[PDB]
Parts: sequence; structure tokens; C-alpha cells
Amino acid sequence: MELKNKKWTDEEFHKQREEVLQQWPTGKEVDLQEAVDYLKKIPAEKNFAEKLVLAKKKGITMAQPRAGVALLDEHIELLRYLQDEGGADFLPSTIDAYTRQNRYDECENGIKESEKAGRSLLNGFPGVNHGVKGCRKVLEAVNLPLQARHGTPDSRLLAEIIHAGGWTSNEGGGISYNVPYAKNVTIEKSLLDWQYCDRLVGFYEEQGVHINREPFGPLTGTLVPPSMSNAVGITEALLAAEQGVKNITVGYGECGNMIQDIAALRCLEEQTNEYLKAYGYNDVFVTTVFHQWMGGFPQDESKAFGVIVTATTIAALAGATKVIVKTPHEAIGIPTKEANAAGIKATKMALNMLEGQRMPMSKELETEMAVIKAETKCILDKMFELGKGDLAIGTVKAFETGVMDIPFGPSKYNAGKMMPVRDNLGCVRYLEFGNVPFTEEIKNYNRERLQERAKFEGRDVSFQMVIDDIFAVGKGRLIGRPE
Amino acid sequence: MELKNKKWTDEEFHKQREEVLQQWPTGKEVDLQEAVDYLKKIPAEKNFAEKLVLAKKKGITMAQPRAGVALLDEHIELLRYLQDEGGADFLPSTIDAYTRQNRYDECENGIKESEKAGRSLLNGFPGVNHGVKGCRKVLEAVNLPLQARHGTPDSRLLAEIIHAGGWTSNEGGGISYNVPYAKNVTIEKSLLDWQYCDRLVGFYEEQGVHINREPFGPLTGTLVPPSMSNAVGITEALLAAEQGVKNITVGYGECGNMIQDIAALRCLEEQTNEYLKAYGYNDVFVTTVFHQWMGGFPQDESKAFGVIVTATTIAALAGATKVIVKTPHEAIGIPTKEANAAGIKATKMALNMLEGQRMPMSKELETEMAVIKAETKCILDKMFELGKGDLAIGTVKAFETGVMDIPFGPSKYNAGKMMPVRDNLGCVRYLEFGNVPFTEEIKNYNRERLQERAKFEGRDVSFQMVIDDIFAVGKGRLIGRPE
Amino acid sequence: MEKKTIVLGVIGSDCHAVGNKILDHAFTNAGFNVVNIGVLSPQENFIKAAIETKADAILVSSLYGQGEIDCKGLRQKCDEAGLEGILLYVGGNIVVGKQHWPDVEKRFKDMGYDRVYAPGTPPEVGIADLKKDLNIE
Amino acid sequence: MEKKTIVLGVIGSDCHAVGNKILDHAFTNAGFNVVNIGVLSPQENFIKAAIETKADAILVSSLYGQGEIDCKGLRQKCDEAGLEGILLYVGGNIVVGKQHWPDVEKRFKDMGYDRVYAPGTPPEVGIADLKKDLNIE
Ligand code: B12
Ligand code: B12
Ligand SMILES: CC[C@H]1O[C@@H](n2cnc3c(N)ncnc32)[C@H](O)[C@@H]1O
Ligand SMILES: CC[C@H]1O[C@@H](n2cnc3c(N)ncnc32)[C@H](O)[C@@H]1O
Repeated sequence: MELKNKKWTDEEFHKQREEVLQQWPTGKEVDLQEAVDYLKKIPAEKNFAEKLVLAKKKGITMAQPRAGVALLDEHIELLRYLQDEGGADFLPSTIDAYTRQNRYDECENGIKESEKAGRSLLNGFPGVNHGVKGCRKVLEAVNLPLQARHGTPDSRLLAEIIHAGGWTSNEGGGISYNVPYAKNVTIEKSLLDWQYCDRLVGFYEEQGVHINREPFGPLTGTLVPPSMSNAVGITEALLAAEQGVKNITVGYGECGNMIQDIAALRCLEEQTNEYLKAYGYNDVFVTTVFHQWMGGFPQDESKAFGVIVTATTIAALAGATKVIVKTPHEAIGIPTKEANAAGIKATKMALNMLEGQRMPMSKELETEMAVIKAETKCILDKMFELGKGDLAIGTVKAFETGVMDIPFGPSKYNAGKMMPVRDNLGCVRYLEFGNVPFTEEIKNYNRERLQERAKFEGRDVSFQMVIDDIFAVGKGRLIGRPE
Repeated sequence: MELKNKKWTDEEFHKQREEVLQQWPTGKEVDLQEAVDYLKKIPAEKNFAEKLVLAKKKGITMAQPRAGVALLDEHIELLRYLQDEGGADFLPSTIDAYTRQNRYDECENGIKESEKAGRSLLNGFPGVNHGVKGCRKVLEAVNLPLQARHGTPDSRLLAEIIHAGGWTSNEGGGISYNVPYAKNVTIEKSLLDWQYCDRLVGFYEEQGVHINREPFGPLTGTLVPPSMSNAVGITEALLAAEQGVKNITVGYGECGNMIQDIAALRCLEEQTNEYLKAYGYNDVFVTTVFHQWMGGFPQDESKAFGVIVTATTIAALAGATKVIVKTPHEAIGIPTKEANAAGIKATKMALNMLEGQRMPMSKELETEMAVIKAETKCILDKMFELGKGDLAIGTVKAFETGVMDIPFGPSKYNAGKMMPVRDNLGCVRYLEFGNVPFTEEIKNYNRERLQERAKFEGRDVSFQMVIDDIFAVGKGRLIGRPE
Repeated sequence: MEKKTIVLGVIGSDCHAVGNKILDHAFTNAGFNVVNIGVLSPQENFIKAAIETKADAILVSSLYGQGEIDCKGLRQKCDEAGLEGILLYVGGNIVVGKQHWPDVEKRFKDMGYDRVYAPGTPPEVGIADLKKDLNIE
Repeated sequence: MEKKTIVLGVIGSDCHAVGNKILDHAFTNAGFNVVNIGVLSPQENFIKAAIETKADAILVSSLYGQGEIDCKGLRQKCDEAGLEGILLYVGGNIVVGKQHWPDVEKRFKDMGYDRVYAPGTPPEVGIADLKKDLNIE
């Protein structure tokens, strides 16, 4: 198929579906007619899109963990625990990494080994192997909306199965579930395969079934400048809306400076709505998700709560619709159900301690929002230029030319030239610009902010600072100050 | 002695000293000439006043726990653990409640029972019974400045012993260590006995020995409106300065609305400096302490971290010089050293995750600061009027007439007529004014804010809301919403 | 008529007062005559009030942890004052530190208390227990 | 330090990349010739690189937890490829979840790994161990 930012026809989509469903035998369980009936029977309390609308109307931040294990009954017991003991507002099902690489043979072996071992040898739930039947059992056992959370360049079959399984949100996008998650997948191919996932949600919306889509804001979770993160999220929202998606949660990963983070989330929401309307998508309900610190965690569990709850305070004052919960086991391994419930309880306590409170406007916030919007506009403007008006083609060429460039992305289609580092107040800035298409004024501001850190620390800004910042939070502080 | 806001003469003070030192046989260990030489040999790193100056210069918030047990060796081991494993910046020694009521016979029995049981049956460290010898052993065993933290209406002997013991800060004041801590002590007597405590620090400063004093901001820890809390703190700072105190940390207890709390601490610091200078005290170094939530805690330890760390975030963004650390055992009992170190580690992690960050100015913050300053000035203006210019006499008459009135104070000299309650954003407001001397404009603003809560909850503002707010945080949220 | 009288207070050198006000409010609203002697109350103040008001029960609140010392011997003093079989309740945060609750409960029952309450006990639990024990439920 | 060659990679379906960049940086700074095959690397890619570059050691990083599956059999394939006695290190977050570390270490040593590293291991620890194992301290 050729890549163009244009809604697939019903016939082109159907032709692709018939290929995709053959990729594993559980594809035979997907019956779109029957699945629409099943989805329309789900109570509104268990529909992810409808509950996001409710959260937005009530002005509350909802808490959602990450969670998943190899075996069905154990996975259900885990989610029920996070629901009942944790008090989660939304439920995930985090997909294992073999599924994310379309290696369902390795999922199957991992299922068998997990049964033998009495513990999960997979790092998530193999939703394609468990099929529509398994995914429906998960939904029927819980009392909250369900969302697939993962990191899959080719998620077409996964999406068919989890939506027919009654999961009313799918996370990801053609950039954010490629570059942090793959080494050899072209941007063109992941954009095409995520057009399928978006077009599937578009089909359901055309039948009156409401399903949420969430681009993965945090990307590599490693010092991603807000303007680059937001450029990706706005792009994935626009590409999803063209395929018919109507309920979109754009995301952002905490950088740690409260004003920068709040500026980032507000700019993301404002510019997402602005761009959607500018390109004619006038019926898209946009919400936001704030991810608690996605970099290295401290191993000490009390320090971990320090990160979890400061992150939650930023989300609450930002007015985020959703916050993704980290646990005290983050530095070590997949959390126990107890460690996960501990993270959810601390997060929701912090949210309830801040009910209705919002960061008021300040000159400092207004200035940072202007910086972020101007940097983001530079990137998107250039993408539209490179694509001759087609944002999908423009995204491919932006990655080819380093205009869009994600720190530390394993993808060989990522330029790896732009380099981020924190300024003296901990705001993530651009240390090396690579080919990111900023004006001299925008580059000068980054440099002036970073010079303040050089002056305070008595060393030149450098890649050594970047390394220091990569390790800082795990070592107990936001900014990688000299030892 | 007659109460006047006038520095005691050297002869008056010496006369009182010779009476006070006779109140327990450890008073014989106090030798003022010898103690001055001992104090001057303490390194700057272990002087509380000098380290506060350093924190203010560096713009950092220092973390300090509460801690104390009956036996000397166990208490030293406890403090060392909070220092080394917790990472505390300042050390307390929390005095037991028998000492606070001058019942040193009961302290001694508690020491004996604690030796027999292998655990502390006292809720703190009996500093008067352990004497100068024991208090010096504590100081010499630690590497941080030491402060007596307690709640003692008549603290004269305690202050002699702990200062001669090398502890370079004493918490309290004639209001804040009376009304929350006593039933039958007149305001006049506690003000007189705290003049002694301040005058002792004044003597030491006249010899060149720097000792910090900290009025106890949070009072009853139970919905204390910022303007009433701040009026007490400014009063106790003024009364201390008149006796010669030069290094003062004024305190404030978290109410939970971040903007109200930051406004409160900024108003407290600004008006403390303003009043000190207005009355001619031009060489007083003022710092602030923010107390993490002093009301009832949730029992669940993960929820407790949610309170600890949100509180710390408010303190950090307020620019507090010091934050007092709560532990996950708060709902249950005196923390173990492990639970205490856990609280300190979460607190310091939060502080380091927010290094250098301050709440920027906003219209919302500017408005709340103006409200708090105006309310506080109403109270102080009336106190000066009642005292015909003498603030100490005016404080006595203010309590007699309900001008100053502390919510839920056990003192029979507290009017108990003013009633606080939260508004719809969680800000503590005045529900019933009693005799607090507010203008109609100030009263009407409180009423308008509270009406928003009536409208949102669908019930009239009432004492039932007060009860709900008293229980709310222990039940998982800031505002006592209807069930 | 049969309005029942309780003595309510906080024992020893303990100054915590908010729970006392709430307990007074709750037990009053439940129909009891609450004789509130307040904070910082030695044992003898509970007994003098129980005698003067012919109280049916003494509710000892102890928040500050030293109640494990202060609470010993109240039952014996009640017997010696002619208050045999008066109901004695104790609650709050009655020992120093987090401890294994069944061990704490037994230690205070061994001192002569009829009912012993853990941290965070709602007033409504004590009201229901007292109505049951006084056969007025 | 005298120059030696290591192969460095992230095994299996694991895409974590930041630690790989830091390990490359650190071991290069220590004087090693780092042959970095990057993320998403099957066992065969480690062996092909070790053969081509005459590597003295293979450092298998595994962050995503499924390395307990992916890492089985590497020693045998190395033996069959003529790399008898080559040093095999494994580190990162090599099992799913927090586990009792002595149990994990034995499980991977029994798989044929020479050294086995827990979460949060500083690269400097592996560098010192490698210098010792190659006798070039
Ligand atoms: C950032 C991050 C991400 C980013 C990574 C971006 C990228 N492509 O690099 C994103 C968000 C995309 C990501 C994704 C996922 N992640 Co992740 N991630 C992390 C995180 C937060 C920090 C990792 C990091 O970069 N640290 C900084 C670098 C410098 O340190 P490092 O990677 O730990 O490596 C150092 C040390 O381990 C050591 N070391 C490492 N290997 C070796 C080898 C030897 C021989 C030696 C001596 C030393 C050594 O030295 C390295 C250099 O300092 C960790 C948790 C944490 N540590 O707090 C989770 C973590 C690694 N992720 C985890 C998981 C499960 C996932 C997924 C696999 C989810 C899934 N179910 O599929 C996906 C990846 C999909 C896939 N195909 O693998 C788990 C692993 C669980 C387990 N083992 O039990 C962790 C531990 C989080 C958790 N507690 O659950 N993640
Ligand atoms: C607010 C507070 C303060 C305020 C109190 C102001 C005042 N005068 O009232 C201030 C800051 C002044 C204060 C001071 C101190 N406090 Co204090 N305080 C608290 C706190 C945070 C909440 C108490 C409260 O008001 N709760 C709300 C009310 C409504 O509930 P409550 O008091 O718990 O009572 C309810 C239940 O317990 C139950 N209940 C109580 N008694 C009874 C009796 C019966 C028969 C029944 C059925 C039910 C029942 O019903 C009550 C009403 O709902 C608690 C910890 C917590 N709970 O989170 C510590 C706490 C009680 N304090 C404690 C201590 C030690 C102190 C001091 C004694 C310090 C010292 N070392 O001297 C001093 C007091 C000095 C003195 N002479 O006693 C400790 C006790 C430790 C222990 N037992 O192991 C606690 C538990 C904190 C801790 N974890 O260390 N405190
Ligand atoms: C860097 C992966 C992030 O996603 C989380 N995650 C990935 N897989 C799971 C999982 N299976 N269960 C719970 N949390 C998970 C992980 O804890 C870390 O925060
Ligand atoms: C309402 C008393 C407050 O002071 C604290 N506190 C009082 N005495 C001690 C003590 N001895 N050790 C540790 N913390 C103490 C208590 O935990 C609570 O936060």
C-alpha cells in the first residue's frame, strides 16, 4: 500500500483485515458483526471513551496502573486486586514483548513455561494468543474500562482481537510505538500499520461504538524535550483523526520541572485541539494523560514514593485527565500486585489531597508555554512542508532528515543527532540541535538557559551532563549535579 | 513578676535563674560560664542557627524529623539512624509528655519501666532527668545540629538544661506551647515563663553564642486558619526579639490547598520581618518551617506517603527553610526508626526532585496573600489596642475577649468560639467568627467562599462539615465531602 | 426514665482534645449524659466524677501512648471507691508505637478494662458496645 | 589497561537501549574495543560478532525480564561454534520481578554464565570483574 494521509476506503480496509486475521489462528475468533453487538452491550461504566468524557466533565484526574502476566486466571486476579485493593479508575492489560514483536510462538512457549514455573516468565499478557475469548473473560471479570497498553510496531492483529474482546481503548501510534520499540521497522511501514489500527477504531465509531486511542507521549522516557514529544503526539492525533478516530488521549511524560511539565501538557492539549480543528476534524473529544517519571527510578522504596507522589502532584495541578501510576518496584522488576496497589493508593491519595486544585497562570508559565508552542510549530511546519501538505509523508521525510529526532531511540530510522540536557532549574532543553528546524531565537533561548547551569556548576555543558541527568533520579535528585 | 513586653534586666533574669535551677537536681549541672565555653566549641556544622543561615543562603529546604525515647543509649542510636540512614539535615530530640508537665518523678518511673521492658514506655526523651550530662552525650554522638522539640507551658528548667547541653535551638512560645498543650495555665503565666526561655537565648546571644528559637506554628494541628496561626507566630517572634533573641524560625502547619499554604508561609515571613523592623528589631535573622499535615493521618502506609510527599511539594515550592517530616506510622503510634527514616527519605527525595523550584506569582496567589495579611493585621491591630501598645498584655486580653482564639485548644483560657471549615477548593476559612475582630469585607469573603461548597455539595455550611473535614484526610481525601 | 451517664476524659499528662470533643458530641447525640472532665485528667478525677454523677460507665481516652502506665490501677481504685462493676472502656492510641493489637488488648483487659479499642475506632462502635453492655440497645 | 575486545548487546525481543549506550561508553573509556550489536539481538548475533572480532568476552544485557528464557543455551551454542571458554556475562533486570538474588544468580550460572549481575549494577563493577577475569588489572 502507498502511504498517504487519507482515510482508507471501506474496501481497502476490508482487504487488509482479511490478510491480518490470518496471522494467528485466534484471528478466526474475530467477527465484526458479532463484536459490534458485544461492544454495544458493555455498560458505560466499562467503556473507556465514555468514562474519559465523564472525567473531563467532572474535572478530575483518573489513575491507571500498568499490569499483565502470562496466564489468564492470574492476570484476572491481578487486575481485580488493582481495582479492589488499589482503587484504580481505569485498568490496563500490558502486552508482553514477544507479542509486540509478533512472535506468538514465543508467547506460547512462555505461557507453558509460566504454567510449569508457577510464576510469569512473560513480562505481560499475550493477548493475541489468548484471543477474543480470553480477552472477553478479562473484561467480564472486572468492573472498569480496559485498555491495551504495549509498544508494538505492527499491532493490527492485536487491535482486532482486543477490541473484539471488549477492550475500549488501544494505546500507541506509528511513531511512538516504533522508534522507542524497534530497530528495523521503517517509519513508512509503522505509519501504515497504525493507519489500520486507527481505521479499525474509525469503523467502530461509524457503527456507534466509542473507542479511545492514546498516542504514547513519553517515547524513550529519557529526557525527551516537551516540544519534540508534543510534535509526535499532535502528529499521531492528526493521523488518527483522518482514519475516523473520535476519542483521543494525547500523552506527555514527566520531565520534573513542575512549570515546564504543566506548560507541556497544556500546550499539548491546546495545540492538539487547534490542529484538529484547523484540519477540519471538528468532532474529536481530546483528553490528556500525564505519565509519572519514565526514567530510571531510585531502588529505595521510600524514595520511589517521593517520585510517584511529586509526579502525581504535577499531574493534578496540570489538570491531566489521566495519570499513569509507577510503583516502588520500578527500579527492580515487574511489580507484585501489592507493590502496584501501593503505587495506586499513594497516587490516588495525592489526587484526592489536591481535589480541584490547578496551577494558576503566571508570567513564568506563560513564557514557557510560548517557548514550547513556538518550538513545536517549527517542527510541525517543517513536516507539512516536507510532505507537500501530507503529514504522513512529511513524518517519513522528517525522520529521514533529522527534523523529528527522538533521544536514544533504538530505531535505525531515527537520526540520533539531537541531544537533550537539563538547565539550571531542571527543565529539559536542547543541548545539540542536530537538524531540528529551530530559528536562531529559539536556539539562543535554549543556550541561555543551559549557560546558567554551566555557571552554577562551574563546568561547560556537555554530554557528561546528559549522562549525569540520565542517572540523577535513580541516585536521588532531579538534576545531575557534579558529585 | 508583672507581665510587660520589656526585656528583663540582668538582675531580674539572674534572680529567676537561681529559682528555676532548683526545680530538679540536674539543675546543679548548669554552669552558665562553663556552658558558654562549651557552646562556642561546637562546630558550625552542628549549630542550628548557623546552619539555618546557610540553608537560606543556598535557597534549600532542610528536612527534620521528630524523634525521642526514654533511654539515653537507645535515643542516641535512634538519632544516628535518622542521620545516617534517613539523611536528616537537622536533628530533634522530642521531649516526653511527663517532662512537658514538669512531672520528673513520672519521667524517672518511666525510665525504670522502659529499662525493664526493653522498649520505651515514654513518648519522648526526658531531657530534664538526663540532665546536662545526658544531653551533651546526645550532641557529641551526632553530626548535626540538635533542637529540643516539645510542648511545655513551663519550659524554663528544660531550656537551661538543653542549651547548656549544647542543643542550639529550642522550639515553642508562650501561646503555642500553652493553648494546644495545657488546660489550666494562664496566658499571663506561660508568656512570663516563655520570656525566661527567650531571655536565656538573649543572654547567650549577648555572649556571642547563636541559638535558634522556633515558635510552634501548627498549634492544635486542626484546621487552623492561616491568619490566626500567623498572628500567633508573629506575636511570639516579637516577644522573643524583645528579650534579645536574634535567630527565629516562624512556623506554619499545612492546611492542604497549595496556594493557600504558600500564601500563608510567604505572608508569615513577610509580615514577621515587617513587624520586627517596625518595632525596631533590626538584626533578627528570620527563617520559615513548614509542617507536613498535622491533622489525622490515613492508616494505610501508601496513603500516608501520599500525604507526606504532597506536603513536601508544597513546602518546597513555598521556599520553606525547613520541613518537619511525618512518617507512615502517624495514624498508629510513635514511629520506629525504620518508619521515620522512610518518611525522611521520601521527604528528601521530593525536595531533591524539586531543587530550586518555586511557585511563581499569580493573581490567585496575590489575592490570597492580601486576604491573609489583612486578616492577620485585624488581629494584631486589636491586640496592640487592647494592650495599650504592649503586645504581651494585649495577648492576655485578646484571649480573655476571644480576639485570639485557637480551634479545639484544651486551654480553659481559649474562648473556643471561632469555628474553622474548608471552602470548596479546600482552603481553611472561618465558619463562625466568634469575637475575631474582622471587618465586614473580610467576613463576607469567607462566607462567599464557603457558599460555593454549600452549592457544590448540596447542603448548608455547618458544623457537620467541620467534623467531616476533621476526619477527611484519614479517610483518604482533603475535603470532607458527603458520603 | 433512664438516661445513662458516662464520665469521659483523657488520662494522665495527655493534652489531646479533638477526639474528646468528637466523642462528647457523638455520645451526647446518641442519648447519653456525658460528664466530660477533659484532658490531663488523673485517675482520681474520673472516679470523683463517677461518684458525684452516679455514672454507669467511665470512658478513658488515651492518645499520647503513656496510657499503658497511666491506666494501671483504675479498676482497683474504682472498687475501693464503691464503684464495683462500673463499665471501664479505654481507647485511642493507648500504647507507645505500633504493636500487635491482640497483645495490647489483653494487657489492658488484664488491668481491669471491660473493652479496649484500637487506633482509629469510630465513636459509633463504642456507642453500640455501650448500649449493648447497658442493655439499652 | 591492555586492549581487549568484548561483544555487547541486548538479547531477545528486548528494545531497551539507553543502558546499552552507557555500557558502550563506559567500557570504551576503560580501554575495551566494544563490538556493539545493539538491541533486539538473538543469540546467533552475539556469536557471529564474537567469531568475527575474536572477542574475549560476551556481555549480554537483558532489561525486559524475558532473558530468563532468551539466555538459555548460549554457552552450548558458543561451544559448538568454537568459542570454548569465552567469558559470558549477563546483567540488567534479567528475570521477571523482584526475586531472591542468590536464587537468580545460581539459575543463570547453571545456564553457563560466568558472572551474573543484579539490577542497578554500575558499569564500573563489570569493568573491574572483566579486568580481573582477563588478568589485566
Ligand atoms: C526508560 C525505560 C523504558 C523505555 C526505554 C526506551 C528505550 N528503547 O531504551 C520505554 C518506556 C520504551 C520502555 C519500554 C518497556 N519497558 Co522499560 N524501563 C525503562 C526504565 C524506567 C529505565 C531504563 C533505563 O534506561 N535506565 C538507564 C540506564 C543507564 O540503565 P539500565 O538500562 O538499567 O542499564 C544499566 C544497568 O542495568 C547496568 N547493566 C545493564 N545491563 C548490564 C549487563 C552487564 C554485563 C553489566 C555488568 C551491567 C549491566 O549498567 C547499565 C548502564 O548503567 C526501567 C526501570 C528503571 N531502571 O527504573 C524500565 C524497565 C527496564 N522496563 C521494563 C519493561 C518490562 C518494559 C517493556 C519490556 C514492557 C513490556 N511488557 O513489553 C517495554 C519494552 C518492549 C520491549 N520490546 O522490550 C521493566 C523490566 C521488568 C523486569 N525485568 O521484571 C523495567 C525494569 C520496569 C519495571 N520495573 O517493570 N522502558
Ligand atoms: C492533632 C494531633 C496533635 C495535636 C493535638 C492538639 C490537641 N490539643 O488536641 C498536637 C500537635 C498539639 C499534638 C501533640 C502531641 N502529640 Co499528637 N497527634 C495528633 C494527631 C495527628 C491526630 C489526633 C486527632 O485529633 N485526631 C482526630 C480525632 C477526632 O481522633 P482521635 O484523636 O484519634 O480520637 C478518635 C479515635 O481514637 C476514637 N477514640 C479515642 N479515644 C477513645 C476512647 C474510647 C473509649 C473509644 C470507644 C474511642 C476512642 O474516637 C475518637 C473520635 O473519633 C495524631 C495522629 C493521627 N491520628 O494521625 C497524633 C498523636 C496522637 N500524637 C502523639 C503524640 C505522642 C503527641 C505528644 C504527646 C508528643 C509528646 N511526645 O509529648 C503531644 C502532646 C503533649 C501531651 N502533653 O500529651 C502520638 C501518640 C503516639 C503513640 N501513642 O504511640 C500520635 C498517635 C502521633 C504518632 N503516631 O506518634 N498532637
Ligand atoms: C518501562 C516499562 C514501564 O511499564 C511498566 N510495565 C511494563 N510491563 C508491565 C507489567 N507486565 N506489569 C506492570 N507494569 C509493567 C513497568 O513497570 C515500567 O513502569
Ligand atoms: C502529634 C505528635 C506529632 O509529633 C510526633 N512525635 C511526638 N513524639 C515523637 C517521638 N517520641 N518520636 C517520633 N515522633 C514523635 C508524632 O509522630 C506526631 O507527628
